[PDB]
Amino acid sequence: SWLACSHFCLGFFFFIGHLWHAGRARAAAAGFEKGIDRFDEPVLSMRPLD
Amino acid sequence: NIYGLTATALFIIIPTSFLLILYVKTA
Amino acid sequence: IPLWLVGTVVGTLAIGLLAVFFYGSYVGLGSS
Amino acid sequence: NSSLWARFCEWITSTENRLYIGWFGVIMIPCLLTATSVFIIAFIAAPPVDIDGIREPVSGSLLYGNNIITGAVIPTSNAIGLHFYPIWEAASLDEWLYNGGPYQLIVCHFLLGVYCYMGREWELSFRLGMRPWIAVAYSAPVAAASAVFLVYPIGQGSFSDGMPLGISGTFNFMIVFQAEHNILMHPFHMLGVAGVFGGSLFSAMHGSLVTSSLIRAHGYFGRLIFQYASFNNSRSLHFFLAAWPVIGIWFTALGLSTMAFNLNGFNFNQSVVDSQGRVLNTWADIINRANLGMEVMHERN
Amino acid sequence: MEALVYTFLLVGTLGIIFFSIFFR
Amino acid sequence: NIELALTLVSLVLVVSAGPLVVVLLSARGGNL
Amino acid sequence: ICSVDNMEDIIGGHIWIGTLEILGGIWHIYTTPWPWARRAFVWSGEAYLS
Amino acid sequence: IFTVRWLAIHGIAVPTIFFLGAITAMQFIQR
Amino acid sequence: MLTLKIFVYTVVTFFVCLFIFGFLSNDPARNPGK
Amino acid sequence: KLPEAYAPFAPIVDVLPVIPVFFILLAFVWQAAVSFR
Amino acid sequence: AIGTYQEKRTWFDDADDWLRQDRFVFVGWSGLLLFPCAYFALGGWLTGTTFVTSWYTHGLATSYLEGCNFLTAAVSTPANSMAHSLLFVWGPEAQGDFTRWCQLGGLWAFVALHGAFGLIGFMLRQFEIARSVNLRPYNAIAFSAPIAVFVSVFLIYPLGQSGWFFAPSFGVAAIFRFILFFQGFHNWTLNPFHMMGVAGVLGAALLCAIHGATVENTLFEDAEETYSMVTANRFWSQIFGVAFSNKRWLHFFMLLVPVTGLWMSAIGVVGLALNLRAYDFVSQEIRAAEDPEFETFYTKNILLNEGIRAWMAAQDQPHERLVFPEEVLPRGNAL
Amino acid sequence: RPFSDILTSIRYWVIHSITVPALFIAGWLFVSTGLAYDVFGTPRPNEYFTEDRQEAPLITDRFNALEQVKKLSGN
Amino acid sequence: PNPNKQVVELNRTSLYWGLLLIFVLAVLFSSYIFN
Amino acid sequence: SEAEYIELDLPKPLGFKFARGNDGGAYIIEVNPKAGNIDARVQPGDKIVEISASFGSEVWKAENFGQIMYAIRTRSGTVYMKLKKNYGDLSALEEEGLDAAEKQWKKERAGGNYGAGTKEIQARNYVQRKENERKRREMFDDALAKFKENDIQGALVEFENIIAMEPRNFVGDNFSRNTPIYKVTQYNIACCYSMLDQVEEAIKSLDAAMLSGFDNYDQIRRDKNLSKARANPKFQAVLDKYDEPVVNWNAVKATFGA
Ligand code: CLA
Ligand code: CLA
Ligand SMILES: C=Cc1c(C)c2cc3nc(c4c5[nH]c(cc6nc(cc1[nH]2)C(C)=C6CC)c(C)c5C(=O)[C@@H]4C(=O)OC)[C@@H](CCC(=O)OC/C=C(\C)CCC[C@H](C)CCC[C@H](C)CCCC(C)C)[C@@H]3C
Ligand SMILES: CC(C)=CCC/C(C)=C\CC/C(C)=C/CC/C(C)=C/CC/C(C)=C/CC/C(C)=C/CC/C(C)=C/CC/C(C)=C/CC/C(C)=C/CC1=CC(=O)C(C)=C(C)C1=O
Ligand SMILES: CCCCCCCCCCCCCCCC(=O)OC[C@H](COP(=O)(O)OC[C@@H](O)CO)OC(=O)CCCCCCCCCCCCCCC
Ligand code: HEM
Ligand SMILES: CC1=C(/C=C/C(C)=C/C=C/C(C)=C/C=C/C=C(C)/C=C/C=C(C)/C=C/C2=C(C)CCCC2(C)C)C(C)(C)CCC1
Ligand SMILES: CC1=C(/C=C/C(C)=C/C=C/C(C)=C/C=C/C=C(C)/C=C/C=C(C)/C=C/C2=C(C)CCCC2(C)C)C(C)(C)CCC1
Ligand SMILES: CC1=C(/C=C/C(C)=C/C=C/C(C)=C/C=C/C=C(C)/C=C/C=C(C)/C=C/C2=C(C)CCCC2(C)C)C(C)(C)CCC1
Ligand SMILES: [Fe+2]
Repeated sequence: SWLACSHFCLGFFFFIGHLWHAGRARAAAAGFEKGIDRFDEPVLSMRPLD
Repeated sequence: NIYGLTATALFIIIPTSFLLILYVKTA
Repeated sequence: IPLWLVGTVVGTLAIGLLAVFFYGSYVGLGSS
Repeated sequence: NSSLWARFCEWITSTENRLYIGWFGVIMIPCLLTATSVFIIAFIAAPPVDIDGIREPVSGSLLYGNNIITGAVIPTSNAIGLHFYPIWEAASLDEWLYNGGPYQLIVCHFLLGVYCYMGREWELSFRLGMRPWIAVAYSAPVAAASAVFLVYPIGQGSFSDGMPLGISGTFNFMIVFQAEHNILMHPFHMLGVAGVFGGSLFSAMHGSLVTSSLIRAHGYFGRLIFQYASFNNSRSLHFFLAAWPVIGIWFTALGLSTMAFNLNGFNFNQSVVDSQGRVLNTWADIINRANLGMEVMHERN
Repeated sequence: MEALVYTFLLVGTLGIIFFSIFFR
Repeated sequence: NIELALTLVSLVLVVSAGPLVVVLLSARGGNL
Repeated sequence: ICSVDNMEDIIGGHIWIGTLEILGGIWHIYTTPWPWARRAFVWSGEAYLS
Repeated sequence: IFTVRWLAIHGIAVPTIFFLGAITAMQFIQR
Repeated sequence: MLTLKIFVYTVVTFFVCLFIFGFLSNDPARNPGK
Repeated sequence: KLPEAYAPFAPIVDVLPVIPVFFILLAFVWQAAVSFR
Repeated sequence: AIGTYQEKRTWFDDADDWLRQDRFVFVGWSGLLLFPCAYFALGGWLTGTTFVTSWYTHGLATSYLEGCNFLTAAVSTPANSMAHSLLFVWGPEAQGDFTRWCQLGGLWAFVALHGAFGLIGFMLRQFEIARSVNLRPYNAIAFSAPIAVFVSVFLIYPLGQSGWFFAPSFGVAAIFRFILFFQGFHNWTLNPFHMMGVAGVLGAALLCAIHGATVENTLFEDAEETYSMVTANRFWSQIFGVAFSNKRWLHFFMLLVPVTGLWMSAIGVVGLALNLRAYDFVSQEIRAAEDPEFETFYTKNILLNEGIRAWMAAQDQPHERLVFPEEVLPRGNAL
Repeated sequence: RPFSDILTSIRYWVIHSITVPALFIAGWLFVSTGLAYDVFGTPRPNEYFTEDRQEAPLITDRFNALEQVKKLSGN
Repeated sequence: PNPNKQVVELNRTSLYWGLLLIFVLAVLFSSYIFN
Repeated sequence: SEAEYIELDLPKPLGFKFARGNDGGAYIIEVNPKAGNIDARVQPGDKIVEISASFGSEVWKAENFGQIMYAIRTRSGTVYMKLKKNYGDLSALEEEGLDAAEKQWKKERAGGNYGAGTKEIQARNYVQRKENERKRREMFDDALAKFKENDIQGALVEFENIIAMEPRNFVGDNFSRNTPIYKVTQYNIACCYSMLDQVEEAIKSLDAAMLSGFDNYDQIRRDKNLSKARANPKFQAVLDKYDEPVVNWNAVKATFGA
């Protein structure tokens, strides 16, 4: 029980860490880590009708 | 339940009609 | 006295008090 | 991909659609639609299910004398246990429905759908050029859904123990779970209750403070609470809003995952005793008496 | 009957959802 | 009894083994 | 793999994995990722961590 | 010296220290 | 039942292949300005 | 239990496993000494 | 001196000036009601959890002195014999004896009443601070929800019941006991008002998490808004289908969801105060009674509630002096 | 005046070096000597049940409850 | 005349809000009203 | 408000930037700090009216962005550029029409609202980007037609113009992060520079093309137009940098013994 509980908790946390770090890595590769460029945005170049 | 069915129908009808007529007045 | 040292001392005493509380949770009243 | 001069690839990734499909949506939309259709059909009309192999056909379909509150999709039969039970394994469709196969169909498709939903959230975070951690925040409700639908069956060894897809079924699952694992006294569910209550608290405070500030904040909150507000900058305040409920729900989902593997909540029964050894009651053992009632009444046998 | 009125209310809610998300 | 006293002595020595290093660095050398 | 029911299978699988990992190690030491590999992955420290 | 903040801190702390001492004492209580 | 099994397997394989090939189609994340 | 030669050294072992927690707290206290640069 | 139209300085002006000074802690006029009442409520709870016992009220040993920890320590409600007596130290029972007054359970009444007035004082403090810097007091209106919850569950609910005994005692385990008590007796989960309240609370938590995540993710690189409203709007329009096009209405919705949920919960608990509860569906009850084979999750919930009631009333209600023989206690195998 | 200055200064430590331990010891004597039981009415571990009463005490009288609790307890 | 009169404005979003609220309350409370 | 009309001459071209071709003008957005950023006349957005070409005896005076970029990049000597910045020399790289339309959007974004002004600017930007893409495609077709006529000057000028108005912070549907025309135009200018004897600038532009998601390596391997560029070892250097050999044959050769 202890092994299963602890290692499920750790595996779930490390999957969450994968999500966090993979999002941040894609942002850093694409230059979105800082945020949205104030001068122009990808959204401002798209049709207003969502 | 006749009372329950009537109450549910009224609750569906009157507020929906009120909101719709309000929209028709000003959309 | 440095502020960080004060914080370290306060945290250590708090951890000690928590450890004492749990020890009592395992021996004495409330221990079965 | 690459279909008719890559037109399919262009359309899937196209952001001009009213709802962004995305490559994760390629799996979410079919999975979620299948789960939705099967759930609607089963809720509306489905034969009673032996939630346990005692041959007691619990009924959760609306046509079978149920309402929205009581109606549910019954968990899979305890005879099936953790076995994979799609339609093609049952001897007949009637047998499949009688053993609660629609529950596995819905649960599997829905879990895949929510995972691909986190994926779509990342995809449109990247497409619109923003920081992709809305998926991380969404991982909390997804984590809880997996814990109640997948991890708890895994630990208990049967899909009959998963949360029924209903309202009264949800309450029954919660009552059973408190009976068997003392959910209320487990520190992780306590932390999750703290997370949800604090989420509501901070939602109300943020709404009120921003609404009052938008005359067209920091001083008001500073004078109100004696320790003032550390999150003077709005960015830190919003990160706190994101983090508190998210990690609270992460921890309650993890707590449920641990109880799946038989690691119950705090057991303070007979914690305090008399000098002669007589047990002195507390609130813990009154909770225990309640749990005993739930446990004995659960075991229909 | 009772089940039919429940289904009607649910499908009306779903229609409201569809109109809200699509018919802005 | 004596074993508990030895355990407490070891625990306090461990607890000080790190703070001793940080205070020495803060005072001596100044690198920290 | 949680259904292994004899140490024979475990040790055989460990033989296979050891051999495969050795072959992969000499392969990776002497090779650079293919163009599809270079195109399908983010190449940064946080990406590898992810 | 006897400021409002002083009064608040002392009212919150002196009973807090007394209660902490009491709790620690009853940790090592009989039985 | 076997026909249903084959149909569902084909559908799942088709959708997973679409998913994998689609992610392989997306251009790698690059920074235009650096 | 431990071998006889190391029998008197039981108490120190009883505090060995907790030291990683002390390492993370050491990182935190070192940062506090640095004043959270 | 100072006033509307050349009004002579009076004592009230001096008192108001002192109470509203921008010192470390804003006292204000509402402070005179908040600080004593809130301080004494907290102190009473801490003393009750530390020293005072529940042996003579509930037949329980619930305090740190008796051997209970943080979870199981509580300030137990007075005995059912006291009914709705406020249990003053000078009341007809425990006539000035502080020791017996603590033994009577009057410390719970002390904590509850002083906390009610502390909540009133804190709402008044919100109003006073909002007026001080000239802001709409939407935070006080938001706090009206927790005050409603407290008045409904700690004051109105016991007042509608047989006494203070069935109020929620100020403790973690005691609050869990109260929660399971509602489950077993009132079927409080099945109450539509509780359903609306839990929907509101979970929706408020969802709004908190989603708003924080999106504001932190739609932040602008490097007087003006720090996050892109258009980007968040587009993201949620194309992910979920609905998005907030106005920050004002978004934050007002975040305010409104939890407040409405807690207010509906308070209304439901007011209903439960009179045992006016949505316990059962008569149609399903009669269908199950006529058809033994018929069974649903609702009937199972009713059975679990009956089990809770019968197995808990022996110890949870000592005043009733219930002694259920083993043969009559409901059991699953006895169905 | 501010937290950093006041807690950093040695005046606070020296003035509170003889008070905080004094309050801790006051609480310790309050508990160990049994004064807490006497003043707050908490029964001692050896007096939860008396010779007359061998079950959890119950108080029935609403007004005449002082004497009832006196009888139920050791007194 | 009516010096102070204002026609009620109820935009599309408020319409859908009200309709959703009414229908949600209906689905929630029908199971109890029918009983 | 008279124009400065100053003159600047420097070897090669370093510590300078460029503006878009939407206004049909070239402006120095900024000076890179990695190189000699000292510039009295090119310290801000200067509309360089004339840019003499070192190779050509005559001094060019065209204001087209492609013309000036060709003149500055082809000329390895000092050359000369006539900066016609105004007295204020304000940053007006994005001429556009005016800020009246953007005023409402800025005021609405500062308030954290979407509403209609942001929608109006969204529609304006969408139609502008569509027109920009159409114009880039038309210019690419014209440049290819001139290529069929063997007019390297005009084709290179058109390609430079096309690369000029690259949408800033572009994000395609497939996460391109670059317009599809960008990589093709970069490769085309690379090959044209290569067969016009500008080997070094050809290699730099080929590196830029590869950086912007160019995967047609096999085309680069077999291309007579790039043959001259293959003479310089830096061609193979950049090819290795962006296309490394899959198997290190030298490594196995070295380890074949000891
Ligand atoms: C943890 C160890 C590890 C890691 C991180 C990598 C990482 C990498 N390898 Mg290496 N490799 C390894 C072990 C590892 N390898 C071993 C042990 C072998 C020996 C077989 C190889 C042999 C090998 C070759 C021959 C090649 C690589 C390549 C690559 C790169 C491309 C991505 C990839 O592997 O495909 C990611 C995965 C896929 C594309 C599909 C997986 C297909 C498998 C067989 C499906 C199996 C599914 C299974 C039945 C169910 C799993 C259940 C559960 C785990 C989900 C990447 C740098 C390629 C490269 O770039 O060249 C250097 C390449 O050509 N690797
Ligand atoms: C200032 C804040 C404040 C507030 C709002 C309260 C409020 C309360 N306290 Mg708390 N209390 C406070 C401060 C406060 N207290 C302080 C500072 C102490 C420490 C001494 C206490 C100690 C304390 C104890 C020990 C107890 C309470 C209790 C109570 C409750 C009942 C009090 C009551 O009705 O009699 C007081 C009410 C009045 C005096 C009425 C006020 C109206 C006017 C001013 C009086 C009449 C004047 C008039 C001109 C003369 C008429 C003459 C006529 C007879 C002919 C109530 C909730 C009791 C309770 O309910 O606990 C369970 C209780 O047991 N309090
Ligand atoms: C259990 C959940 C819960 C707790 C603990 C809580 C607590 C708090 N919320 C406050 C605020 C708020 N609450 C708000 C919305 C919400 N708050 C919610 C739920 C909670 N709110 C929910 C669900 C909402 C959504 C509507 C708003 C909008 C505000 C504020 O403006 C305010 C704030 O600034 O937030 C930080 C503070 C009240 C000021 C104070 O110190 O009291 C002063 C009065 C006192 C102390 C007297 C009352 C004493 C009571 C009766 C308890 C006495 C007994 C013990 C102390 C407690 C016993 C505990 C045991 C049961 C374990 C306090 C930190
Ligand atoms: C056969 C079938 C179909 C089965 C039926 C299924 C069945 C059994 C159950 C369904 C029955 C049913 C509906 C029951 C529930 C009834 C129930 C109790 C309802 C509660 C009713 C009620 C009035 C309660 C009062 C409390 C209340 C008001 C709660 C409201 C809850 C609520 C809607 C919460 C918000 C939810 C939500 C998803 C919000 C997301 C909004 C969003 C996208 C914002 C994100 C966002 C963030 C930003 O930061 C910015 C900047 C922007 C721009 C932005 O967008
Ligand atoms: C006498 C016979 C007739 C009697 C009729 C009595 C009833 C009439 C009123 C009917 C109700 C109308 C409500 C309009 C509703 C409406 O239009 O609101 C609109 C309003 C916001 O107003 P705005 O800021 O958009 O105002 C702009 C103006 O131009 C118009 O308001 O919302 C509120 O202020 C209060 C919150 C209500 C909206 C939130 C409700 C909660 C969410 C829904 C809960 C279910 C969702 C699922 C949860 C799980
Ligand atoms: C009867 C008990 C106590 C007495 C008589 C007392 C007395 C004092 C005195 C004389 C000062 C100096 C204030 C000044 O110089 O302006 C002071 C300040 C202070 N003491 Fe106490 N002290 C007591 C208990 C405590 C305890 C137990 C704590 C902490 C646990 C504490 C924390 C503080 C703090 C934070 C201050 C700073 C107040 C300020 O700066 O305004 N005191 N106290
Ligand atoms: C085996 C061995 C040993 C040892 C070893 C080791 C490895 C040690 C380590 C040690 C360590 C490693 C230690 C540490 C310590 C630490 C501490 C003691 C800490 C504390 C902290 C604190 C107290 C904090 C606080 C805080 C924070 C967290 C931050 C912020 C602020 C505050 C204040 C809150 C011996 C000698 C026995 C023997 C021989 C050999
Ligand atoms: C020892 C053992 C054994 C065996 C073992 C084995 C046999 C193993 C194998 C293993 C393996 C064989 C593994 C594999 C894995 C794989 C994976 C893990 C994959 C992944 C993938 C991914 C992740 C992808 C991604 C992607 C794609 C799809 C493309 C696009 C892009 C991306 C990147 C997104 C036995 C039982 C005998 C005994 C006991 C144990
Ligand atoms: C006159 C009067 C009164 C009053 C009283 C009072 C006012 C009291 C107060 C009291 C108080 C005022 C108390 C306090 C206490 C406190 C405590 C008991 C605390 C504890 C704490 C803790 C246990 C902590 C912990 C922790 C941890 C370990 C984790 C980390 C952090 C922290 C630190 C949080 C009486 C009832 C006599 C009678 C009637 C009237
Ligand atoms: Fe906000």
